[PDB]
Amino acid sequence: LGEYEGERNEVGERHGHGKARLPNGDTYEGSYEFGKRHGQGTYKFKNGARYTGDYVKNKKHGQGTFIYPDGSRYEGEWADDQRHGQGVYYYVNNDTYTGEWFNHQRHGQGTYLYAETGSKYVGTWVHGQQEGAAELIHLNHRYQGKFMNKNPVGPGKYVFDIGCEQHGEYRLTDTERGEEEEEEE
Amino acid sequence: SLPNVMESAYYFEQAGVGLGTDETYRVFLALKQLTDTHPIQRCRFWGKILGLEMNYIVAEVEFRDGEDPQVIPKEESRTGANKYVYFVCNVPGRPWVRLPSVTPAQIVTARKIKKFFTGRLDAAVISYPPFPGNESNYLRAQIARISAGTHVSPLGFYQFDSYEENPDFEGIQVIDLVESLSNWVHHVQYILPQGRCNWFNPIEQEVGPPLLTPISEDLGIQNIPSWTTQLSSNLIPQYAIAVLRSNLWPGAYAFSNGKKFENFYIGWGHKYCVENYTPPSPPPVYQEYPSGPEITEMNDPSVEEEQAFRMT
Amino acid sequence: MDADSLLLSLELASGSGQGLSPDRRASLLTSLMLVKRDYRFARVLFWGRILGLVADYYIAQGLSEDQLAPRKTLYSLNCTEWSLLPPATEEMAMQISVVSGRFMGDPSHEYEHQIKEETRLVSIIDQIDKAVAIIPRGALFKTPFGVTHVNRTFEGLPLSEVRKLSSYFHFREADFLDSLEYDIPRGSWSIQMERGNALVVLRSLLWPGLTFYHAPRTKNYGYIYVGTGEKNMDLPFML
Repeated sequence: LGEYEGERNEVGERHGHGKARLPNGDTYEGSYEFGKRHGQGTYKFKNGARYTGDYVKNKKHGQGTFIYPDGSRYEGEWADDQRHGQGVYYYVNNDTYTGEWFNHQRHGQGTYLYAETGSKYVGTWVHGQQEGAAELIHLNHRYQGKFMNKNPVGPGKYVFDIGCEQHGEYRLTDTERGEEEEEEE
Repeated sequence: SLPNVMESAYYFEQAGVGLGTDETYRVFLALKQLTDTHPIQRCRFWGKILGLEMNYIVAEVEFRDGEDPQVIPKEESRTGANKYVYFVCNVPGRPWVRLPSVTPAQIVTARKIKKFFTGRLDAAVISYPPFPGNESNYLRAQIARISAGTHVSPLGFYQFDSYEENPDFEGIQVIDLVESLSNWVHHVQYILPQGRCNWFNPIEQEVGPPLLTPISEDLGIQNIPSWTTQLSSNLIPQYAIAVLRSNLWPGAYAFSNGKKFENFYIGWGHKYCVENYTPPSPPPVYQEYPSGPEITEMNDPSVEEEQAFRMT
Repeated sequence: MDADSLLLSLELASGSGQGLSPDRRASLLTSLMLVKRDYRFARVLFWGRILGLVADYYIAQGLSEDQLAPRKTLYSLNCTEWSLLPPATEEMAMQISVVSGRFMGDPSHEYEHQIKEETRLVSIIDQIDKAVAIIPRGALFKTPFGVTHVNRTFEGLPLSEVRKLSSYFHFREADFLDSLEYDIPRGSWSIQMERGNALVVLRSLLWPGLTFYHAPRTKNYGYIYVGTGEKNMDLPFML
């Protein structure tokens, strides 16, 4: 059983701002509407997980920040209790993702910062995997090509800051064929 | 102590390699200044490395005894890849500058690039991993890899970690060092893929070949053969010298008569690949917390559950 | 390089250090005298060396009265028996692009990627000659007869315009030739000097192994390529 040291409506459901302790270990100290979570609210968990953001119809729909106990952290848009919209995600070793989300799935255009390197992976993300048009930005050069499963797949276009557009396709999953053209750009 | 590098330079021109007679004598005079400046036991010509507007000239300096994520730490003193101190000169007459020591995997496993040398020590290396430090560290790491995969002695020259010179070595013929690659053995320790010459337990115990192994057992790469054996003075073969020629490292040579030997490298300091230089792949992207039973918002007790709890 | 620079031993003094032997110096002197005898070339130059796996390639080129004519290049293995290489076409140029691997030696070698070894040698020779062959300013005079002759009143390049890079041309069909400042990519030449201002060293980086000596006060120039025999397309990663 759980307790609710807040306020209720004329029917009996939870409505308005009020503290609430869930029976399985979690608690919530935000706003309630019609017996469901709605509005800006804080949701603690059993461990140190934390969500502070908007709620619509007992579901995370709105701009809010989520903290996970393993070190990952999301700030950005939520919709229908799963990740949806533009948002900024940091991972367990400061790996930064700023991009789209479809349904807990890391979709759309997304900037991936490899903070151990400083290189950027921007471009099309499909279903939590590097697939589509891609631009692997590094410090003084970048790879304008296509990724299939965390690796380049086919024809690529290599931009260098010294002024050369290296043309080359990926004949395998790992190796790169540098043939045939180098173009001034 | 200065070695006989002028007669070794005549051996170089007999093999066709070298900077010329006056330039090798000039390097000998610069090595004489280096020996007179620092208390050096052995100061031999390691070789020189080509660059964009300046070239590096490298000396294998061995000092006297007592005179002068998880990170795998550096070797303490005169062990592994830090056994020989390297001094760098641009053009002889300019003073030599001491190189730093080779560090492990933060340098060696982040070395996997293909980069020209710009002739200056204080030059940033901007590549697919962030190389720590300036171009002197990358030059030192390249010199360590060329020393590991290039310094090659005839078999029987050393007795088998450390090694000593063999006084009972009767010598080996010139024609026996050409037809068979098993008569040549590696001088110094192989660099492990961890990044050192001696394995450090991070708490796997991976190992490489021992100190004195034949180079036929470590032959690369893929379908082509390293260590081309050619015979200079093919016209007069009775007084020929066997000229080794590494294809894994272009510009790397080793020499007979076989009673004594010298090692020499001159090139761009790069390992040859049969394909093009593929860039090192970025690390795989980190996944999020798996959305399961643990990370899940409960939908709170309703008024029916509240009325069930009230009569309880 | 001519045989005069073979006499001075200037390949080692350029600093590339792959160099040449007095074996091959005397052999190129006598054998290129033979090449000038049998084939009526105006000038015969030791082109350079292609690095091998079982035998070493030695390459020399001959030129007619027209200095921009298609050269009759030659190859030799034992440095005395010079034999005439065929001219290169574009059909043989795109043929050898599917073969990636070291130059072996023994010219009847066959590549499974058939494709002959001599065709690879000739197409590689035309690629290096079309890309990184070097002529300084005022070395070649465009005659109004339509041919190109050696400028015999060529004063050597002054020290002000050694480092521009707009004072070096190509030894092929296009101050009437194309300069080095339009090479793709930019900065693909190792600009260097020797001891003092006595010699200017230019090393190609699109082909690692060609060296160009130039004394700035005398009429001494020429290109020698001794090296791997491969065009590295890794060069934008290097710079």
